[PDB]
Amino acid sequence: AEPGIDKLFGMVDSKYRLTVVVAKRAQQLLRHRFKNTVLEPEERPKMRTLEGLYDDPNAVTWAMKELLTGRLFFGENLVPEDRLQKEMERLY
Amino acid sequence: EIKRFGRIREVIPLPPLTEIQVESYKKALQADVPPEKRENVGIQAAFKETFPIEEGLVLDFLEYRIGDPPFSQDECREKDLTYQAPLYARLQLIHKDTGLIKEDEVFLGHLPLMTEDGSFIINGADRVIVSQIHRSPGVYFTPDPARPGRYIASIIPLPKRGPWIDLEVEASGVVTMKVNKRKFPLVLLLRVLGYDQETLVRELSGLLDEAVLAMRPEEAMVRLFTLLRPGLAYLFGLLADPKRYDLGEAGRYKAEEKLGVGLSGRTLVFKDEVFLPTLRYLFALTAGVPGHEVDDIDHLGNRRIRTVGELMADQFRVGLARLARGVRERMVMGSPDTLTPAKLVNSRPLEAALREFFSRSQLSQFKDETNPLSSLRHKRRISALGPGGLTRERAGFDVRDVHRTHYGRICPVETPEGANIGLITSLAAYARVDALGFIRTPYRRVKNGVVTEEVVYMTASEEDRYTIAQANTPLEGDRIATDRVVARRRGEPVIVAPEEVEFMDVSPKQVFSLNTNLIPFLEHDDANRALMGSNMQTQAVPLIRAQAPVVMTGLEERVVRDSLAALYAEEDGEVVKVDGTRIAVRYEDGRLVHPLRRYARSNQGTAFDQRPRVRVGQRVDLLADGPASEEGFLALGQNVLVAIMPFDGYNFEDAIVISEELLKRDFYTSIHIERYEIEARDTKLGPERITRDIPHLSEAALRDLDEEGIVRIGAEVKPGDILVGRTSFKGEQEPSPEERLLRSIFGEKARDVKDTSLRVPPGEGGIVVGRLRLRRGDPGVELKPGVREVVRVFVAQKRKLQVGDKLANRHGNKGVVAKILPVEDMPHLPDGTPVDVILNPLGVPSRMNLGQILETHLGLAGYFLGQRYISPVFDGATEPEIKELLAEAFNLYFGKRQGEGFGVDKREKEVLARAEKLGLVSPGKSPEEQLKELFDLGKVVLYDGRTGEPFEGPIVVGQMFIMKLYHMVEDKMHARSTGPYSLITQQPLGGKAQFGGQRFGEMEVWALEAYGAAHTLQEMLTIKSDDIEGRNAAYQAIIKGEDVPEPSVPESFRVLVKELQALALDVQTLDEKDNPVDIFEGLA
Amino acid sequence: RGLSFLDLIQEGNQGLIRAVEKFEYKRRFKFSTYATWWIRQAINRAIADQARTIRIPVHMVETINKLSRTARQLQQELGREPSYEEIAEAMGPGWDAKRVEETLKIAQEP
DNA sequence: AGCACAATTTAACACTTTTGTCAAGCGGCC
DNA sequence: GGCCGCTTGACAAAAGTGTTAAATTGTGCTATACT
Repeated sequence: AEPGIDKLFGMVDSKYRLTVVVAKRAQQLLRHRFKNTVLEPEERPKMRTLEGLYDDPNAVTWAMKELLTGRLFFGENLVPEDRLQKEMERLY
Repeated sequence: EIKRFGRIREVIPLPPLTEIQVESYKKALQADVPPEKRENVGIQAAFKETFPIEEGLVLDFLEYRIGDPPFSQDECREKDLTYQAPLYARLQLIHKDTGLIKEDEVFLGHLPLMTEDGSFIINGADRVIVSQIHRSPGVYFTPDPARPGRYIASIIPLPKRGPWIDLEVEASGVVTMKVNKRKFPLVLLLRVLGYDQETLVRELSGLLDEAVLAMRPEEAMVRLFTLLRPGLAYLFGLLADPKRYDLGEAGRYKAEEKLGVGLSGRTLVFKDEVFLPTLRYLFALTAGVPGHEVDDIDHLGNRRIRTVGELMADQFRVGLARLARGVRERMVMGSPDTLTPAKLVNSRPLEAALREFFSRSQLSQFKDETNPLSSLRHKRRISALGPGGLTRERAGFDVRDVHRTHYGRICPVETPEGANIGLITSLAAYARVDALGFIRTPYRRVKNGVVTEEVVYMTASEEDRYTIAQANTPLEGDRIATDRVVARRRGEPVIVAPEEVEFMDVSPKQVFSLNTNLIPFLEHDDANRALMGSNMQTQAVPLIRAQAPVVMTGLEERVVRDSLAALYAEEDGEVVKVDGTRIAVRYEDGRLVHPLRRYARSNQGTAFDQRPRVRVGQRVDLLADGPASEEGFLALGQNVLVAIMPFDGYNFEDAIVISEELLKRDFYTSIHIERYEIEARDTKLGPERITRDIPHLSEAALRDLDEEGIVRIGAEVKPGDILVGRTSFKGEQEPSPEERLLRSIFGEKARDVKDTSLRVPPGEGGIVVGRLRLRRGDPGVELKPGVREVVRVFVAQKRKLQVGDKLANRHGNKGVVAKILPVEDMPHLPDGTPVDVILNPLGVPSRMNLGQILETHLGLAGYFLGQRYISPVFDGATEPEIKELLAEAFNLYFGKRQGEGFGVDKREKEVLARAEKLGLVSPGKSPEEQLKELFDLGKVVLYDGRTGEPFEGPIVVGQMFIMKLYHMVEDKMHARSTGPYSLITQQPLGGKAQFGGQRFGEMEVWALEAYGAAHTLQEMLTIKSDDIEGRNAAYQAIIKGEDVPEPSVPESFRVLVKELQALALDVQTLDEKDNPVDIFEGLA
Repeated sequence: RGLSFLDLIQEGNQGLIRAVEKFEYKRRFKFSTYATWWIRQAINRAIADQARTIRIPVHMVETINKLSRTARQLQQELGREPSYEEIAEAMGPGWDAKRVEETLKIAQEP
C-alpha cells in the first residue's frame, strides 16, 4: 500500500478527489519547479540504492506525503486558472 | 528389465493401426489394379456416375491410369510443390457416321496421392485430413421434440448430395411431405406415384382428405411446381445425382431391414420407392406392435465414418461435374475447327477445384508432426464438423445432446478438449476392420480361438468384458455381462459352449483409444483430468534424451514402427553398418544404403533426428531409433525422481519445482527450427537483387558473416542481424530537405536503394544449417509470376530450459517451473541424490483427484531393484502388488547403509515418533521395521539442503514422469512501444522488424473505468493506438521533457464518422452552445 | 469469365441497339440469328472492358486466353504443367519468358 | 476469334541549350 | 613580397521543346449459321 494512504481518505470527502490533488500537485511540485516542496528538512522523501541517497524521480509519491504535512489546500478556490502561471512565474 | 504385468494376451492390436488410410487409397484409388475388374468405390465410381454427356456427339469414359509422379518425395518438402501424380483416362467422342475417335489415354491432369506414412504432402506442409461422421441414410423418423407427434426425417445419401426428405404430421393437412424445401400435401405428390385412390388406400393404409389432388397425373406435376419455388421434379429420386443410395451399403441396406423388402437404391424413380414403405411403417408405427421408434440416439450403428476414400470420391465428382458442363458448351459451338477429346477437356476445373480441397477445407489441418503419436491421432481423430451441417462450434440449433457420450465402446471418452467437444475424439485400437467402408465394426472373442466382427449393432446373447477368466470357462459364477445400456448383474449360460454369442472384449484397450491405453495407471483419475494429459502427448516436443517412462504399456511397441518414426530391417541381417548419417546395408538381398532423415524438418519447429544402434552385424528387428524414442520404446517426455511437498511457495496452486541438476546434464532440452523466405520483387520501377554491399549498412557485421548476400552456412547469428540483405531500387522517399545536410556532412554521399533487408525476428539465437537459392531461369520451380530469387534459409537454436513451460505427466497434473534452485538447497536424500523435481499437491490431487502418485511409489522401487515395470490399463498393478516390490527395494536400499558403516539416524528416528502417534507406522520393534513399512507406502525421512533440519513428517519420494509441452515462454512473450504500426487500421500491427501486437479485451475497459481511472482509460485511446497525430505528442514529449500529454484526439472516430458518412448520417460535433455546431476534422 | 448473368444482359441486349440499326435489308437473308452475334461480340468486347482487373484491352484478353488455351494445350500433351519459358516456343516471335510472365502478372480476375 | 484502317491518340525519348559547379586568375590586404 | 580572398572563365551535367513511334476505340465490320 502507501505510507499513510488511509489517512489520505479521511481528509478528502471522496476517494476520487484525492487522486486529482495528488497529481495536480505533482504537476507543480517537480515538473513546474522541484523547489516547491514543503517537505525540505529531514522529511524529504529519498531513496537508498547501491549508490547513495537521492530524490526519487517520481513525484506522485511526494504528493501523498505533501498532502499530509497539513499544508496545501484543495477544493473550489481561485477561479482564474491562468493565475497559476503568475504564481509559478515568481518561482522562475 | 521386463516386469510384465499383463494376463492372457490373445490376438494382437489391429495392425497396422493406420488401416483407415490404406483402406482409403486401396478401396477407392483402384489405380494399382487392372481395369479388367474392380467395381466402383472411388475414381471408377464417380467416374462412371458421370452419365454419357449429351449435347450424336457423345463422349464416353473408359479405363484410367495413375502413377509415375513428377517430383518424388523430399523434392516436395523442399521446393513446395506437392506429390500430385498425373491421372488420365481414355476418352472417345462418338456421333452418327463413323465417329470412333479415341485419344491416346487423354492426358488429363494431376492428383495428389498418399504415402506409406499414412499422410499427404500439400505445399511442402505435408498435411492430413480427418474423416467426418453423420447419420447414415434411411428413415429414422425422429421423435418430435416440441409436441407429441412422431414425424419423419429421411436422411439423404450425403449432406452435399441430395434433397433432405421429410414427413411431418400436424393439424392443417396432416402428414405433409417436404423434401429439401417444400410445403405440399403428401397426397398431391402421392398421386404422381401412380397411386391416387383404391390402390394406396385400404391396400396399404386425414389421408386422401384432398381427393381433388389425387385424380389426374399431369395436374399433380403442375400443382406441385406451383407450390414450390416462386410463381425441379427432374430430381428428388429421379436420375443419379440428387437421390441415389449407391455403393450397396448404408443407404441401400436399410429399408430392407427397416421398412420392408425391396429397394432400387433411390426413392421415387414416377414410380414410388420410399414414399410407400414410409407411411406403411409409419401408420403401423403410430399405436402399433412394431415399435422400433428408436431415434438416432447417437447410435454408432447409424453413424457413418466416411473415410478419405469416399471423402475425395465426392469432391472429385463435384469437380468432374464442371468438365461435363464445359464439354457441352464446347459441343454447342464450332465443329471442324477444334473438337477432339483432349481439347474439350481441360486440366483446370477437375484439378484446381480438386487441389483447393487439400490446401483449404478444415479437415486438411496442418499434420501435427510434433511427434509420432500426434501424426497418428489425425487418421483416427475423426470429427462431425466440415462440409456437413454438423459443424458450427459453440452453438448450432441443438447439439447439446449430439456431442454428449454414447453407448459406443468403440470410441474413447477422453480425447476432446473444450471449444469443440464431441466433435473431436479418436478411434479405438481394435476398431476399423474388414469392410469398414460402411459403418464401424469392433472385435469380439468367443472364449475360443476366434474373433468375429458382427458390427457394432451386435446384441446377440449380450456380452461380457474382459474380467476374471479361467481356461475358457471362468469359474466366476457371475460373469460380468453388459447388454445395451446397464449391465444386468451377470448371465453365465452355465455351459461348456463358446460364449454368450460374443461375451469377450479380448483386451481392455478396446475401450479407450490407442492414445489413452498408453497411459501407465489409467484407472485412478477422472475424465477431464486424464483429458489434458492425453492431449499433452500431442505436443510433448521430442527430445534427444528420451529416457522412456518407467511404467509403460506394451502398446508403444508399435507406436515406433507404425508411425514410421524409426526405420526397419528387411529379410536377413548382416548390417556391417558404417553408421554416421547413412546406415549401411544388410546381407539379405542386394545392397541398399539407408540414408537418415538428417534431422529433417518439423512443421512445428522441432526437427526430429534418428540415431542408429548397431555395428559389425546383428538382426533381431529394430534398427535406429527416431525422434523421441528409445529401443522401439516410445519415449515422449522424461522420467526423473520427484518429491511431493511444498517449498516456500514455489509451487502454489499447481506450479512445479525444478533443480539445477537437470540443466547441468541438459536433461530437458529440445530443438526448434524456422524456415525463412525473402522474395526479390520486380515492381518494374526498380528490380530487387541480393548483394553484400547494402547502402549505409557499410559495416563489419555484414562482410563478416554475410558476403555475396546470403549468410554463410554454419554461422551463429543472433536477433537484430542481417540474413538476406536484398537491394531494391524502389524509391518511395526522395531526399529530405535538412536531411541533405547530414548526408553531405559525412564522407558518404546519397543513396537510391535504401537498406531494406530481412533483419532477424524478435527471437532467434542459434545457427544456420543450410540455405537454398531458388531464382527464376529454372522451369522446375513453380513460383509466383514476376518473382525472382526466392532465398530460403533454415535457422536452428538449442532450447535448454529456462523458467516456466508446462510439464504435465500422463494423468493431468500440469504446472509451471517457478524457480530452479542450484543443487545446494532441495531435499537431500539420506544418501545423496538431491530431489531433482518437487511436485507439491494442490490443484488436482484433492480436487480433480487422479492417480499419478501410484507411479512415484513404484518409481524408486524400480530404481533400486533396477527394473522398469509395465502396467497395462485395467489389468495388473494394484496396491498389494506394490507391497511385494517395496520389500525387495527396501532391504536393497537400507542394505547398503546398514553395510556401509551405519544404520538408522537420529533425525531419521524422530520422524518415526510422528507416524507412531500419527497412526501411520505401527509401534513395536526397532526403527528398522518402522522405516520399512514407511517405505512401502511412503519414502525415507528425507531432509532439506537449505534450512538444515529434516522435514518433520513422512515425505514421499520416487521417480514418475516429467514431460514438457510445446508451449514454452521464449516464443510466448512480446514487448514494444511506439515502434508498431498498421496504417489504414489505425493500430499497432505488422512491421518489417517487429511483429508486435496487443489487444485490450472489451471486458477489460469496463473494469478499468470501474475505478477512478479516467485519464488512464482515455490514455489507452488518447496518445497510443487511436490518435496517430497524437502518438508523437507523448513519445516526443517524454524524450524531450516532462509536460502533460494532449487532451486526446481519436483516430478511428474520424474513420467512424467517415465510414458512417458514407451515407446521409452526418456525425456533427455539436458543441455545448448548440448554434455554433463545432466540427473538428478540417486538417487542423 | 466476368460479370454476372444479370450484368452480361446489359452489354448484350445493348448490342442490339446498334445491330438492328445497321441492318442490310438488301440481301435476301432476312434478319434472324444475326444479332445473335452482335451480342457476344459486344460481350467479348465487354468482358474485356469490364472485369475484376484494371484495364484489359483487346490485346490482353485475347492473349491471356491464348496463353491459357496453350497452357492447357501443352498440358493435355505433356502430363505436367508447362513453365513460363517452355511456353515461348508455343507462341512465336517476341514471346520469350519475361513478357509472357508480364501477361499473367497483371491480372485476369485475381 | 478477331485484323484493319484509320484515325487518332498516348507515351516517351532525345536534342541543343542552359545552368551549375569547379578551378584558375587577379586584386587587395597584411 | 607573400598570402588570402574574391571574381571570372571554362567545363561538365542535366532540363524545355521537338520529334517520332507505339497503342486503343470505334466502328467497321468482319462472318457464319439458323429461322
